[PDB]
Amino acid sequence: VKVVKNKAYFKRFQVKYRRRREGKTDYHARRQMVLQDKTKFGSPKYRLVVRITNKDIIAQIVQAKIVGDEVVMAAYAHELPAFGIEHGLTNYAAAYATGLLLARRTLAKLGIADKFQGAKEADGSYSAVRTKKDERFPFKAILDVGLARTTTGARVFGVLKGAVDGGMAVPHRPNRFPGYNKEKSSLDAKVHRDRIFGKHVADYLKQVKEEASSNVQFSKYMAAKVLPESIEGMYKKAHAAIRADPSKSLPK
Amino acid sequence: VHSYGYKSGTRHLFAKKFRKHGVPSVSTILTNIKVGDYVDVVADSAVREGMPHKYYHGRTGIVWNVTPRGVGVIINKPVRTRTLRKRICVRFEHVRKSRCQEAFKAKEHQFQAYLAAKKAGKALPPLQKSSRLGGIVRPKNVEVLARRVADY
Amino acid sequence: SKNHTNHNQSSKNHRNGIKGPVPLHLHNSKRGSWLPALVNARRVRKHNQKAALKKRRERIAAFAAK
Amino acid sequence: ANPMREIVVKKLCINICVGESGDRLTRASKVLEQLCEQTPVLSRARRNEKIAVHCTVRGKKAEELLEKGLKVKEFELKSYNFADTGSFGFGIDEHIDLGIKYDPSTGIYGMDFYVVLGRRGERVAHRKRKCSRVGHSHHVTKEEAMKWFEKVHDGIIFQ
RNA sequence: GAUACUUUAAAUGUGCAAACAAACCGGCCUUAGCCAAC
RNA sequence: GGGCGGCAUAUCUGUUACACGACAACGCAGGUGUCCUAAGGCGAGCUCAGUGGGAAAUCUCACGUAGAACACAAGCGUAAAAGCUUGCUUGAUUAACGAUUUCCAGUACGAAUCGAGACUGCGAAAGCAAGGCCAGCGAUCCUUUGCG
RNA sequence: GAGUACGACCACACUUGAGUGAAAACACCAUAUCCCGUCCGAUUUGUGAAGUUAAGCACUCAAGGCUCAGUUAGUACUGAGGUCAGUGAUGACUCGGGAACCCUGAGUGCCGUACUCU
Ligand SMILES: [Mg+2]
Ligand SMILES: [Mg+2]
Repeated sequence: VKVVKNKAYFKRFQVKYRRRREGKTDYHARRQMVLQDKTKFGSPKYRLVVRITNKDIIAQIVQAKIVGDEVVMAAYAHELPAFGIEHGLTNYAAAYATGLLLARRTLAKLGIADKFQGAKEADGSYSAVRTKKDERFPFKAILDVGLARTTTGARVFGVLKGAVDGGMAVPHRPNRFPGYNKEKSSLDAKVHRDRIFGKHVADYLKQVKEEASSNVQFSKYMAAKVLPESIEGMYKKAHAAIRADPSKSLPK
Repeated sequence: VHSYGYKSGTRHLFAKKFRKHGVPSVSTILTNIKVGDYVDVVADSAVREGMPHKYYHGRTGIVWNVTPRGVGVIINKPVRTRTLRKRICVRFEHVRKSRCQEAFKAKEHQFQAYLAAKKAGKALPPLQKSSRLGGIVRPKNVEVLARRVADY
Repeated sequence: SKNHTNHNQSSKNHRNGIKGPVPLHLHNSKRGSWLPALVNARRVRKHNQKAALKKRRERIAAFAAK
Repeated sequence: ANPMREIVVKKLCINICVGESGDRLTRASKVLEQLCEQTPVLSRARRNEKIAVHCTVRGKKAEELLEKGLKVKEFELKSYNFADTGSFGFGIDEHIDLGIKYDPSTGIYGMDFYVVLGRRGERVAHRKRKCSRVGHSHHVTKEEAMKWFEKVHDGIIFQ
């Protein structure tokens, strides 16, 4: 049995890109995302990058440059305690809140905060975004999800809806939202609203308490004595808190 | 005589360098090309859309037209007793910005800086001297240059 | 019967010289260019012609005054 | 040592290489379903004809079926059965012998059992994002598979 | 390889430029062009 | 020499060919007049050829820079793909006489490149697609069909 | 002095074998009523936070590779010249240009935007 990785194997070997070897970036998709019309002589174009870790969610607005990407503005789901959310980070409701927080900070920085108020009312409805590609036009960015799989109900789309309701232009169809039915080809705003406000979390929490009454899941809720029938209200209050103080961050 | 196609005899011309395969990069994508710029036309063998004919593979010209994904370039070509100006259309993967005028632009910039300093009254740098003048040479080592028995 | 050679051809081509290319600023037509930019440039040129006519009239009036 | 190195049964695989496309293969497909409670999957040769049936059971069901097969095997196999990279297997010749009530519509089949063993943390080589290779200290040696064979469903290597 | 195909790589070549319809520095006019906007 | 034979008579790849381009011989080694409603278009998932250790061709683990595949000759090119499996589709339609390359007299034909408009396909989106990259084809007059 | 997210150049960054890892983070890890997907909650999708640096990762340390110099060497080859020498193959000379493998010496990533910890 001759060895494979012999002397002649290394001389003819070409290494892949650094981030391809680390398995972080899909360069084929990145090229199509950063590409722009050459007749638009380098006018600004923006990505909404969403990355979900094990214990946090990350969302930033990025413009690409030769020297390296620059971040216009970033928001993290881990600072939502400063607005009134705890014990329930990295879920669909926190995704919605993260998106809305990012949009509010971005419009506030770019100075168009009063215009494009977004949707002060919360609903899992669909409304096609207004774009020149089709009155002052709304600030626009395209969604970047990375290597994540784009299945119906995934949290990347909840993050997206957060910004859309915050008042951003992100082109999209409502085909990957939780309430969508593929065979009938329609969306259920009631179901989407339920997932936005976190009814399923409350149902699971009630079930686990009722079952564990006899003789590790949801341990922090059970320990801190969080009660059902308040989760929707807590999220609804957090939304107003953000729209009042978009920058109130974690202390010190 | 027997076979003369569009890509005939391009075995070594349209090939990638050793251990340098792959596809264009974001630096190529993010490059801005305007009408009136000098560019080099170099065929990228991994794209295969909008590739120029092999005659234009090493030439330099002027951009006359920009489209959403293409560039139009003017390139001189001698035919019999005259030089024609041919207009070729390519994808943006197959061009590069030319550095054929760097020295001239640098000369103009240095002239402007010199004019600014002369008007300001600042002291000018000391001008370089010639290397072909005479002088006294103080040697450190002297040797004997010779052809010896051991040499052969 | 079918001979081919290039023997005297360069000598023939250099008697009246290889002529240089036409300068870039002559024969600089835009036909076949990307359409939207062309359409905008035409409107700008029409406005410029109107301005040139007005400027000539003003110059003539000023000279008549003095 | 560290609790993270506890050897666990990753999965169990059941195979029937019938090699025939007729009704016997389909009856084997029925008995596999009635045995494992999960739908089996067919396998075609490299052609265009199905010639094998197999599964992949994971969990307490896998542990239970492994114990059941080891009962027939009398907890004794051969050392060469163990393989480098940590795994082993065997076969059963009379399917009803595994407590399956005989049905005349089918007959008897020569089932094959295979097992996979490893620690926890091997996800880093089947992940989609940042897929990498496990270190060698974390791997499982053939001697270690043999040693785990004892004191957990103890049996005789009978080398 | 077989038992000349090739990483490396000349000499001789070959394309472009080297301030007077060109290019450099600051106002201003116009566009039913790009950009969230200018 | 001519006859016999053959096609070097349209046409592609590697060589001949001499590091831009061009360059001949009944020079050398090979191809073409077809085939495909998918073997065309797009999105997603996956990794191939092969080697080693196991289990009464198939099942399993590790390695595997492409050593396989891409209708057919050859050369280039390609690895979260341009290969394989799969879902939906008909951009293989129409396209105001736009411009261009190859041959080249800077004529045509065949093939190809960059576009503007309509109507669409696939996709969450940016995008991609007016056949299968590059060989696979044809004047006047006459016949015949569509259109106003 | 570190970490994470997005990155430009794409081996001085790769392959193999070991040791160390403050706090933060990243990650293994627990689970399957709901959205969603499989023969299989393996992969993927949702909801979590008991445990762990064992692995991934980062740093450091020894070999194949890779990168930059030196030698090989004014050698091989080559533009120009002769009523040059030789039967010829070829060779030297005159005015110019000038390598490669092998061998050997050194090192083993670097530069941006945003937010965090000691
Ligand atoms: Mg179109
Ligand atoms: Mg007729």
